[PDB]
Amino acid sequence: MPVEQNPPALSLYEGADSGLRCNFSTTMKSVQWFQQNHRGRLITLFYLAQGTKENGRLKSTFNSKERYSTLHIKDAQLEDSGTYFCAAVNMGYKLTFGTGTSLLVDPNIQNPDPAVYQLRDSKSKSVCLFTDFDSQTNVSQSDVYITDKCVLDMRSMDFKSNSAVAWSNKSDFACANAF
Amino acid sequence: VTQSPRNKVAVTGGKVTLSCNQTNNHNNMYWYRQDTGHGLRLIHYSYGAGSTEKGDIPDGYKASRPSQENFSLILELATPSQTSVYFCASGDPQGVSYEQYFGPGTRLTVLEDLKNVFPPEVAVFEPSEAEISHTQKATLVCLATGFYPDHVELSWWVNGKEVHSGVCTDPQPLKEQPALNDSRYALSSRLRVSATFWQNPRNHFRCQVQFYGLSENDEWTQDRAKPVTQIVSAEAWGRAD
Repeated sequence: MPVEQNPPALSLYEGADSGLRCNFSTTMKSVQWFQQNHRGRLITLFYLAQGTKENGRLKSTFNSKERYSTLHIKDAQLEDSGTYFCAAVNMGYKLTFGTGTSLLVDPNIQNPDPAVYQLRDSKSKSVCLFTDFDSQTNVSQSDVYITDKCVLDMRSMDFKSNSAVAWSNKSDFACANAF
Repeated sequence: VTQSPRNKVAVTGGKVTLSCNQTNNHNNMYWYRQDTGHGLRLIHYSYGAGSTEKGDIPDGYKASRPSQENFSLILELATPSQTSVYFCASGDPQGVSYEQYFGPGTRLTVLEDLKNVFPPEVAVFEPSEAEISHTQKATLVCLATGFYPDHVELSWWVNGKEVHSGVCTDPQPLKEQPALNDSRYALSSRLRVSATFWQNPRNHFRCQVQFYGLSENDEWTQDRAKPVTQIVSAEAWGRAD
């Protein structure tokens, strides 16, 4: 394809660095890098006609002759999660998009203590919470539902934690046999 | 760059107009659609006021540039394949820069029938005493269920103010019936606070879910409530227990 992005997906830990790559099939006039967060907004990170640019913890390089562009992230923060798009302008002056690199930033869990808790409804359906597991844990799995994990940041305590939820209407469902 | 509407539900065969407005006095305006495995693809563009040009994938769409500021995308006969997120952009060709400036996007859902549109049911689940006793932290869970289409915006409000820490929402909604076409969706979110904050009965917790559904202009003659764009909430007061 005219604009190729590598890797398709990336997992990294908070505080780590990573370099994203973008390769072109033809001579490009310029490159534009974007971050698309969970809110769906396309945020311009860089516009380059040549050379290198810095933007906070990000750095980008464009080399028209060698047909590539890179995007570097230093000291990854949870806010860096999202899809990173590379788009380049051809000699026909049209902006062509890559299919994006999906980046997920994981916390470094200080004291892992995987635990399953039962929560009841505030009103008069049962809910199970799986929490405090390390970021290497993958949450798997008809009348039962299990979500993917998410990281929350209790900034008031400088504390981060992972969690997933399971629920069911079925009578035979218990939190002991949920995750 | 601004776009209107930000969300729209349309029926197969209906007419849809997406509007874009820029205040940059840029000669060029563009309409894209975003789809998984395709990035953003150009539909129509305009190299100046009064004129429009076909992009890479123009079929099924028309464009209108009635002024320097406005660029509209028209779907004369909406089809389900036109369900997508649409982005408008502007660019300045007078200078040397090829940079483009993007709108916030419009989420469009084209359905065969509006009877498949449902707002969420929302419920808040109070913290486990076992979590409180072991960690001196308290996690509340919000569950939004039975909604269609899949886009909602969930937020937590504590003592009448939106909170921006101690929260996380599932990356994607899940299908309540994965085998089924037109399956309704579920989404959960967590709010974690200190045990002493949760235990204070002066503290109020509310989970709010913004749902985007039908508009005022859509016809509705069914028995159940019209599934218009609305906010569905569930709340809980803190308690010592």
